[PDB]
Amino acid sequence: SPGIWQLDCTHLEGKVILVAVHVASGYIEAEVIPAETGQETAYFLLKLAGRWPVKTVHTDNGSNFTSTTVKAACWWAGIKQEDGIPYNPQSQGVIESMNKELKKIIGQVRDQAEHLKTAVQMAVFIHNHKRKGYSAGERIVDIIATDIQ
Amino acid sequence: SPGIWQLDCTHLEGKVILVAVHVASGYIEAEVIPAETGQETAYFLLKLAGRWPVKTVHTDNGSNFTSTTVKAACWWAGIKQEDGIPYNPQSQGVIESMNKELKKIIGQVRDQAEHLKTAVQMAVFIHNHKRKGYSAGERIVDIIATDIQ
Ligand SMILES: CN(Cc1ccccc1C(=O)NCc1ccco1)Cc1ccc2c(c1C(=O)O)OC[C@H](CCC(=O)O)O2
Ligand SMILES: CN(Cc1ccccc1C(=O)NCc1ccco1)Cc1ccc2c(c1C(=O)O)OC[C@H](CCC(=O)O)O2
Ligand SMILES: [Cl-]
Ligand SMILES: [Cl-]
Repeated sequence: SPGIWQLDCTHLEGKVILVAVHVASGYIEAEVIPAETGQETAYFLLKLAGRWPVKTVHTDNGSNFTSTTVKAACWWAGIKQEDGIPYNPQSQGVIESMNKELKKIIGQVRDQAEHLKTAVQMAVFIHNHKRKGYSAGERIVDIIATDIQ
Repeated sequence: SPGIWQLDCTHLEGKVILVAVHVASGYIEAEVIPAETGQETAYFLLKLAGRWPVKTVHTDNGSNFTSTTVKAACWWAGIKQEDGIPYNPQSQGVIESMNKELKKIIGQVRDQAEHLKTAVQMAVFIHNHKRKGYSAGERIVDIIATDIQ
C-alpha cells in the first residue's frame, strides 16, 4: 500500500481536474487540463512517478486503461497499470466525497486567483496540510519512510 | 534543514527549466517554462509547497526575490522567502554540477520524447531515483519523516 495510487477526473468551469490520490494517506496531486486525453494522463503520471515511489496506479476509466500512451508512460516509469474497478464498493464513495471536498475548497479560494489552475493548487495545498491528528502530507511521508525502513 | 529549498533556473533549446532543489537531500522538482517571470515562479512555488513542507526558499536571483507575485505566493503558502547569496561558496559549484548532470540526463532521454517538457520529467525521475546507498527521493522522505517524529 505505500506505492498504490488512484486516478480521478472531475470537471469544473468547463475544464478537467485530473487528480492522483495516494490511497493509504489520502494525499493528493492535481492539475487542470482542457480535456482528459491519454497523452495528458501519461504526462501527469510521469510527473507523479518522478516525485513519489509509484508502484501501482488504478486508472480512472477504461479509456486511460486502454491508452497505449498511458501504457507507455507506466512502462517507462515502472508503474503497474491496473483497472479502477471498485471491488470494494466503499471506493466509489470515498472518491465522490473527495471530489466534493476539493470543489468546496476551490470555491473557498476561487476569488484569490484569476485562473482555475491556481485555485486548484491552493486547494491541493489546503487538502494536504489539513490536520484531520496528522495531515495527509504527514501520513504519506511516514508511510513511505516506514517502507524504506 | 528538512524545510529548506533552493531555486535554480537553467536554459535549454531556447526554453527555461525552473528547478527547486531540496538542499539536504538533493531531491529535485522541475518544469519547462517559455521564460522565467515572477508569475511562473510564484505558480511553481505554490505547486511545490502543496506537495512538500516548504519552510524556506532561497530564490534564484534578485528579480524573483523582488517580485511581488513571488512574495504573494510565499505569503500564501507560508514560505520564508530568502535570497540565494552563496555565503557558502560551495553552493555555486553544487548548483552548476546539478545543472550539468540534469542536462546530461536530458540528452540521454531526449529522443524518447517529442517535447522538452517530457524529457525534463524523465530526467527528474532518473535523478530522484538514482542510488548514490540511498536515492535523493529516499533521503527527502527519511529527513522529513524524522522531522515529523
Ligand atoms: C507521445 N510521445 C510519444 C513519443 C514520441 C517521440 C519519441 C518517443 C515517444 C514515446 O512514446 N516515449 C515513451 C513514453 C511515452 C510516455 C512516456 O514515455 C511521448 C509523450 C507523452 C506524453 C506527453 C508528451 C510526449 C512527447 O512526445 O513529448 O509531450 C508532452 C505532453 C504534455 C501533455 C499534453 O500536452 O497532452 O505529454
Ligand atoms: C497573479 N495572480 C494575482 C491575483 C489575481 C486575482 C486574485 C488574486 C490574486 C493574488 O494575488 N492571489 C494570491 C496569490 C499570489 C500568488 C499566489 O497566491 C495570482 C496568480 C499567480 C500566479 C499564477 C496565476 C495567478 C492567478 O491569478 O491565477 O495564474 C496561473 C499562473 C501560471 C503561470 C504563468 O502562466 O505564469 O501563475
Ligand atoms: Cl504537505
Ligand atoms: Cl522517487
